Amino acid sequence: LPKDVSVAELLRELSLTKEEELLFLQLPDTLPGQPPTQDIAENACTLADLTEGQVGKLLIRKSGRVQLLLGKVTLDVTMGTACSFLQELVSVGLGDSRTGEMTVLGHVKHKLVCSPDFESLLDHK
Amino acid sequence: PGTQMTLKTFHFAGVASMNITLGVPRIKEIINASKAISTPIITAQLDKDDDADYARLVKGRIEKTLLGEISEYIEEVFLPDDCFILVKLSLERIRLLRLEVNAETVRYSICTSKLRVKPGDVAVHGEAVVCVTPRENSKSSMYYVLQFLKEDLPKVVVQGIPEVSRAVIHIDEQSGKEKYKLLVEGDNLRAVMATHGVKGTRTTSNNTYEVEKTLGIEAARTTIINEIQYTMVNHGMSIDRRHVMLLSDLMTYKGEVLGITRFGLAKMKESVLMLASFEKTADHLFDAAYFGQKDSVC
Amino acid sequence: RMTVGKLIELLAGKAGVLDGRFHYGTAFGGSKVKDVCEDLVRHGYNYLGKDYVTSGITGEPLEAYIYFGPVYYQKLKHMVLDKMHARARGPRAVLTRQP
Amino acid sequence: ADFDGDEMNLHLPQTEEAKAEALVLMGTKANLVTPRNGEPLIAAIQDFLTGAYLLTLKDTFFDRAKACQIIASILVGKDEKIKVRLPPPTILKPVTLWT
Amino acid sequence: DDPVVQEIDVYLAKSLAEKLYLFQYPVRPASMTYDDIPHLSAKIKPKQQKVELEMAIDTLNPNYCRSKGEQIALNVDGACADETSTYSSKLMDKQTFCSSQTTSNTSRYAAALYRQGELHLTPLHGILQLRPSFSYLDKADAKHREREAANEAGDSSQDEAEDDVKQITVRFSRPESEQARQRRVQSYEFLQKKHAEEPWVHLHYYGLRDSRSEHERQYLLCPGSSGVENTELVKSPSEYLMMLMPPSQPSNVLSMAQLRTLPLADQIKILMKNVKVMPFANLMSLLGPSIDSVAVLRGIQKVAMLVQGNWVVKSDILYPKDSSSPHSGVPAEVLCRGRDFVMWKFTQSRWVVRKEVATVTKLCAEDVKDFLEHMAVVRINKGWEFILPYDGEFIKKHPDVVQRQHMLWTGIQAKLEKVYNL
Amino acid sequence: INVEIKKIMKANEKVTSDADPMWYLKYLNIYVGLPDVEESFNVTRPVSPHECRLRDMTYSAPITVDIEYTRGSQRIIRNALPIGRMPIMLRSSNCVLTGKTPAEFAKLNECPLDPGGYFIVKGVEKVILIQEQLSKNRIIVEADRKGAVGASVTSSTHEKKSRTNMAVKQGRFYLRHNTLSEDIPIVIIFKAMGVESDQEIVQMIGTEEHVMAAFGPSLEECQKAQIFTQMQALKYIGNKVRRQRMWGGGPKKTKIEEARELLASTILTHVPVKEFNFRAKCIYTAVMVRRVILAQGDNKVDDRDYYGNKRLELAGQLLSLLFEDLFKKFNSEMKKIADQVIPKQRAAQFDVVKHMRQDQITNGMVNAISTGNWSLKRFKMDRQGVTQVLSRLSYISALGMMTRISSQFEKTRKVSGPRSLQPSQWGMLCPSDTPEGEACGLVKNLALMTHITTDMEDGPIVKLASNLGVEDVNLLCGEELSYPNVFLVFLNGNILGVIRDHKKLVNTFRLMRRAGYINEFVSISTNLTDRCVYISSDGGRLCRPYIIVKKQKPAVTNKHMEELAQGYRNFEDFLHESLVEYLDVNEENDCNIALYEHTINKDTTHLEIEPFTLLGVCAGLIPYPHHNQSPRNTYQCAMGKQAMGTIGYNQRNRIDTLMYLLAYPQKPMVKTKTIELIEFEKLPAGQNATVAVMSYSGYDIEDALVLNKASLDRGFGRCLVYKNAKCTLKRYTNQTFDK
Amino acid sequence: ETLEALILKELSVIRDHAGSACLRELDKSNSPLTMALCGSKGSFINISQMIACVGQQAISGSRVPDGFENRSLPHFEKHSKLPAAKGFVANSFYSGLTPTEFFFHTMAGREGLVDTAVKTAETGYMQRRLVKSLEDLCSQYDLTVRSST
Amino acid sequence: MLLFCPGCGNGLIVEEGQRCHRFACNTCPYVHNITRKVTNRKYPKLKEVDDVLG
RNA sequence: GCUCGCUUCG
Ligand SMILES: Nc1ncnc2c1ncn2[C@@H]1O[C@H](COP(=O)(O)OP(=O)(O)OP(=O)(O)O)C[C@H]1O
Ligand SMILES: [Mg+2]
Ligand SMILES: [Zn+2]
Repeated sequence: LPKDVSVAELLRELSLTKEEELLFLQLPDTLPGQPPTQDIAENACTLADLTEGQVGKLLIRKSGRVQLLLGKVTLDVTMGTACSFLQELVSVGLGDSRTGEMTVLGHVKHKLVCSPDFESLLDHK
Repeated sequence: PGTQMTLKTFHFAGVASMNITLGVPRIKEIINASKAISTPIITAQLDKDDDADYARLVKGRIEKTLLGEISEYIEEVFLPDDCFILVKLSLERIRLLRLEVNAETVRYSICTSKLRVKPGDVAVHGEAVVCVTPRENSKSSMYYVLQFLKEDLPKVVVQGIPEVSRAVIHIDEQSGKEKYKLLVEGDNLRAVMATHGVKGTRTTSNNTYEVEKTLGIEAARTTIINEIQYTMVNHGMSIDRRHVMLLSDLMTYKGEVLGITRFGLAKMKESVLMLASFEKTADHLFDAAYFGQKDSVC
Repeated sequence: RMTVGKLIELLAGKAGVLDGRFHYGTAFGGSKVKDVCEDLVRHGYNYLGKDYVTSGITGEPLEAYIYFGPVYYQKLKHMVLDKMHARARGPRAVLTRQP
Repeated sequence: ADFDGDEMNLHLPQTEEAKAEALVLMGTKANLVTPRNGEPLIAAIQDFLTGAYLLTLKDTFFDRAKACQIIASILVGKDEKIKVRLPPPTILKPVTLWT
Repeated sequence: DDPVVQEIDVYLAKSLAEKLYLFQYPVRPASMTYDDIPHLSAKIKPKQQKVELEMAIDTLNPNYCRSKGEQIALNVDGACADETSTYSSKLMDKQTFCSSQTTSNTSRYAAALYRQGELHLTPLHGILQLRPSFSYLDKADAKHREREAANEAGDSSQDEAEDDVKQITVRFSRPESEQARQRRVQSYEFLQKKHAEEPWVHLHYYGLRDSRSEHERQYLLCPGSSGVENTELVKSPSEYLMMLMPPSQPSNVLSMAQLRTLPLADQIKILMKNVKVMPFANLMSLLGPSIDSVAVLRGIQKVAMLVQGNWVVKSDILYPKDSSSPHSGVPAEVLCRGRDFVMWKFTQSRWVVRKEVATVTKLCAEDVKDFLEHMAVVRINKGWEFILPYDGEFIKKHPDVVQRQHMLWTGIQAKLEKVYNL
Repeated sequence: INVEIKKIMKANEKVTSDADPMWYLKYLNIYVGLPDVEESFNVTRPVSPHECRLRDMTYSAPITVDIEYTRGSQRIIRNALPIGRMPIMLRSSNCVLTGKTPAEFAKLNECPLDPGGYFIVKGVEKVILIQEQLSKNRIIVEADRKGAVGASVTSSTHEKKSRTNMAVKQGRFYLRHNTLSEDIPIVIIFKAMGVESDQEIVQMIGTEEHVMAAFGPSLEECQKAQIFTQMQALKYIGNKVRRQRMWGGGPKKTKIEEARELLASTILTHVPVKEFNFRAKCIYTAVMVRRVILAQGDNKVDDRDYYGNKRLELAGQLLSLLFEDLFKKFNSEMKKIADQVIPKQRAAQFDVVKHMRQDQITNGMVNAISTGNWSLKRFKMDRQGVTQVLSRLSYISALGMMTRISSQFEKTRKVSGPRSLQPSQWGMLCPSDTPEGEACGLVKNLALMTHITTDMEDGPIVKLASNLGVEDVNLLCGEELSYPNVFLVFLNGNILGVIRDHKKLVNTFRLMRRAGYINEFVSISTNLTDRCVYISSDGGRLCRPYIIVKKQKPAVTNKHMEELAQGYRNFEDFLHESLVEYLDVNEENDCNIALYEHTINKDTTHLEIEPFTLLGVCAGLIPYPHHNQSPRNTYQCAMGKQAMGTIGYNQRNRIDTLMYLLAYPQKPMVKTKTIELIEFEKLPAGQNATVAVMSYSGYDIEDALVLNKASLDRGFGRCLVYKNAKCTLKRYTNQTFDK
Repeated sequence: ETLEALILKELSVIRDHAGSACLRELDKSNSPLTMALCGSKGSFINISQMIACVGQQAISGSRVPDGFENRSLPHFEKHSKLPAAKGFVANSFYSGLTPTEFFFHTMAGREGLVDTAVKTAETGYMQRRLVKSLEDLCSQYDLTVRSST
Repeated sequence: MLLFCPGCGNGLIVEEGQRCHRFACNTCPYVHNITRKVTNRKYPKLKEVDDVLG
């Protein structure tokens, strides 16, 4: 199996087929934002502090560039380690303090890695 | 000359391979009279020194060849009725190397120091097919000892001397005629001389212990003299033959090649004071006090 | 020993003491031989250091030219006066009665 | 030895028998050859091979004065009680030259 | 390389932020799944997450050895005890999968559900690796030990009533040394007991084929408009770089950046101390175009003097009152007087003779040489020439500064004529 | 003396005894102060190093500390209480010689050109040579005596150093450690460390067919035994554990516990376990097994002489270890005195001030510096020849001896394996400068332009690595370790994680280091054969400055050099502006360096500053050394270390046991730039003579030379020899004195 | 190994041809040539090295091994088996040696030094053993060599 | 070759049952009967025909 | 004066 690329991956996921797919992307430790009214400090800003709605755009440039515009800065998305073992994304919802529900949402096949474009951040200032 | 010797390299003696210890380490190995030496060399002469086919034939006869070196594939097939190991001999490579090895010779090679494999276990189906069906020995061994065979079945000797590790065809390009000889990097002179097609009357060796054990003490003395003289000439420095003759005679005057080490010196000399002064002072002195050996001043 | 560096140093030092300069013997560089040769030929000396020399003993000129030049010689601490030794009967050791 | 700081030892025997044995067995004239292969070790060395080579070259031609000087350069010690025996010159008609 | 196509939007959902777990089987390939395997139960703990799945495996399949199943069932449990049995029947029917915690914090990990033109991200509350646990063998070994104890007790057919009354072996609750107490706390048994102190929670299993799976799968999405400007995530690249890389906390010691971090007066002073000869345009270029020229001029007028249109650092700046000559040890006042005399000679004439200065100032050769090397170069047959050429542009641009420096040099010349008796 | 000593004091700030609780001795802050002499009665006095040389005393400063303790449960504080004497290195921060002018040096009778950096003890000058050793926490694949290609790892933490090995003696891998009676199969250790499935073990080892074929025998041997769970493997390991000769305390069935503790703490100390989680240790041993399997084929055996795996310990680390050991011994002695005095003496409350002996640390430091033998029982280090007498034969002698480096081999035998000149010594160590004799090749000299790195905080390195996409090793199985495009990233021997497309990672890390957000001494290298990205941040590594080359043009231009000459910028400005950067041996292994501008090609990353910097200090005196033979250069360095000449400007007031001076020394006419750099022309050690190369009178046959009588009569070669005769008139115990 | 042998052969061809050219172009009365002809000191090889071209630097009878990864020095490309990148010295002692050539020459010199250092002790021990073993024999008057006993 | 049980992941050995040879694990009742031929070749390196030197 | 270590020397 040849090593695929994220641009062709998304292209075949949307153009070649229309079936939905579950992905597992690794975001950096700190996102380029501030915790909104979270009682602070320049601390880590993760997805647990952000609200719902559109938070960023995914751009696919020429020559295979795959970027993620999360505001003023732009990260880059690359393919992670090609896992071949079974990865099941499930939802374990403890609705009651005594009985909970485990909901198998789907299967995880591909892994993405999002990284800060440090070169652009350096040449900017 | 030991100080004069430079301990050079690249002196492959015309074969551009077969790194041999020459110089002060070689002189040390010679004078120590060790039973096992580093890189032993055996020169064998051929009855038909002009034919290369005969040279390669006797080379295959003397050189140890493993089963995996000639078999093209060995596969452990687990049929629904029984499981066994099938070895396919490459007859093309066999006739290329001119080895006198068939399916029957391979079968006879098996059942020799291999967990006591019974003759009924090994069988022949085709012209170059060997089928091995092992059985549980009940000594902490089950059928899943097949893997053990997979570890050592290709490492069995089918033809050649087990002590012989590598033999090469050296050629002399004399203007009168180009003759063929065998250079064997093994430690078994008797087997090389006993092989068919090898002129054993003109076979020498570097290991003095093997020469002593095989052809007598005088042959060992002659081998010591020739080897020391050759090692000395390799460095461009010359020594009168009388010195090396006296050394060989001193090493071979009690009927056994005794080295210059403390053991050989103790076996040759008798004076307690010299044995104590050279090495193992306290041990020799206490042993002499125990034996009450009177030491002269000769 | 193939110490051509000594000859180059001698030539550079001769050129320097002729023109009142300090030539450099920097590794993988320094003053080239052509420059010191031009400095020698400019001052009226030979471009190779070899000069016509008359023997002091016989008073006759030598058949071959002599390579003259200033060389930086350094004296070492190893002296014959400190290394010269002579031993009479002298004292002996208490344990073993030897010098 | 190479005369670059070698320290050598010098022993004095205290017995007539030892002195005689040293002079006879270990005499310099009696040990001109090594016992290893009989090759002579005490022989000419640098500045003696080159000097004799340049001397015995075919280009050398000495007049009477220079030849007499070179011959007399050795007439010291036990050679003070022998005749010089100046050899006849090779070339004599144009110029009297000793090779 | 412009973004020609695939301008996918990214949405965020917080519905399953605390209920989303990632289960990965390191020993099970992705080809074979547990969709057809009927699960029985799942033990879990809210804190210190470690889930144990208990599933059921078939027996009538040809891939199961009923004899070995009976053997292992008789080994793990008793004959017909069945009070606490790892298997309900006499065959190995239940399988246990134990989870290991990969990392403590999983905030940087997120699950991405991709739909046509959108990608929804959901944070992960925890990630665990599920592996087949071997726990029935431990109970089998414990049962074998108790059976060995029973066999030891059964050496005789009838065992007399043993007078093995438990003598009161109440041990001293010794005050444990702090080192030994730390060793006990860091012991594996203490950690395992602390983990076991938390009660277990039982959960049922709902497979992917269940309708509840597709029902709750929609919770990974979020209701929102296609185009919405996020209030947060608006920091500049410099602010982001400062966030993801927080800080830890001769006379030319200070670097250029450390210089620029200092006030303008200190910058001018250090530059004049280092170079000691530089034009005004070079100083403006080094300090930066964002600094006004009047401020730089006022700063340099306090630490430098005008010589032939160039600026030379003052003598007292190079030689403080407590310093001395490194070559002769004379006080710094004499060095300042000599340097002022040299600068005055340079203002009067471009060529300065070293011997004349040495004679007038009565100083040694090395001090005069150091004074000249700071502002002059050796020109053969001409003496010492000022290193920089006559800069008439700065003189034409600022005549008032020229007049101020001229009257200052007049005062300095008066002082020098009073001192050295010129 | 400014940072490390405070950390050592903080590590042992509180000391208390078990008996009579609520009693403690708390250290607050420690100071070393300025050097002083205890000659005056209970009064200190500033003393110059030359005075210490003359009076045959030590040049040290009083180590004091402020403390708080409890005498009778009442807190008593001391603000200035001396506890020892630290010998002060010359020209250091606290040394009186620093920040002084040559006139002030003359006032103190000290040469301004003196290199310094040496200790003065009892009147003698001792220099601590730079120690060279193998890097710690690194896997070494090497062949054994029988030819078996095994592995070894010397995991060294701040407390314990343990060398664990792995062998293939019988086609299967056995793990050998000093705490185990017999080497046990690696699969049993795998099962004991949490991972019990054999499939996971095989995936961690590798997915290559030859890897499985090689690892098959180990799995078969493991399946021969009944070891299948973690408990069984731990019991088997504990059976192979021997008690440390009846360790005090009731065991109470510690067998499995001892096995687990040895697996967690003793085995692979450098690999840390968070809470008894051997996942990282499992991955580490799996990578080690994979390396052994790969090395069992093609003979890619790592070499010990590669200086990229070498570390240099200066006097700082040695003095830190010695001070830590001495302070621990002092604290133990104080605790023993407390335990012996407090519970039985009297109602007169015991205080440590009456028992704080101040001679302990002082005598320890003095003896360790003077005798040169260091015996650290806390670290079990028994070293000798650490300090050597500074040679005052000449200025060049001392200047070259100050930059010496000794080998760990500690020559006693003919190794002839480190004595070779490895290509890794380029730019770091002088190739020609070596003592001719038995110490040939094991005593070396640093190059003219070199630097030794210190330790870093290692925090921002981990942060940048985690932010750069390095996946956590605990998140994925070992199968990803067998992929051809997955590269392992390490950190000082610890597995930092995995990565894909390591080129981007390396480029970003180098650019961030050039920007200044990462320390310039942090090195990053890539090994494509093993597919491992090494990130080194420990101290002792050798680094060399190189000009950065981007697109066939160096970053340094003529304008930058003009600004440097005029004084606009310094070397730190070149470092900050991404113009010149430090390269390590491991890092320069992957970089392309050009000797000159004309040699720069398309694939060039750095440019050599100056080639003549390859030679050392002693080799710098050689005029035109590239025109001579290497043994000639070595002999010249050896003789220049013994060259006679002036020592310094204070050579007249200096009184040594043996001094050689030249009557009329002259600076050489052909001087190297190194001579101008080291200011040798101010202190020459020879004379220029009109030499004529010819044969004369046959008195110059072999290496001899003929001298002129008139030349020697006019002062040529005239020398002076100064010897010292010292006598002592000491007062004995009885009230009688030598007169 | 075939490529290594061929490259060594070509470098030796260059060396010997340059030496022959230098010996042919040299005029008589040349002091190095004169001392080489009479054999007092030096030889034609030293003259060729110091005048025409230095030979291939050989370590243990082979080219310079790769100290770094797949290359001897970082100044050359990876997997580069060029002569100048493996020990060859194109320039002579008169013209001056490049830093890489000087480093290789120093490597060879240090190899020779350590070889002699080991040889000294090894032959000392061998000589001690041989003399201690052979010191008893003596030539008698009956032309028969007999031991002490 | 090396085969592992899908149940627990331990190595599978080859034994003989009551009907046919089968792969089996030593820690679980999982078995797998052999239906068709199974082979695992290795292709050992052939002893290269050495040539005469000189 | 004994011992050991370093250092040089050929
Ligand atoms: N360890 C030693 N054992 C015996 N003799 C030695 C030792 N060290 C030096 N020597 C004496 O010094 C001499 C060694 O000189 P040698 O090696 O032939 O020249 P060299 O030192 O290589 O000089 P070049 O470098 O060739 O100029 C021979 C020997 O008598
Ligand atoms: Mg000598
Ligand atoms: Zn199984």
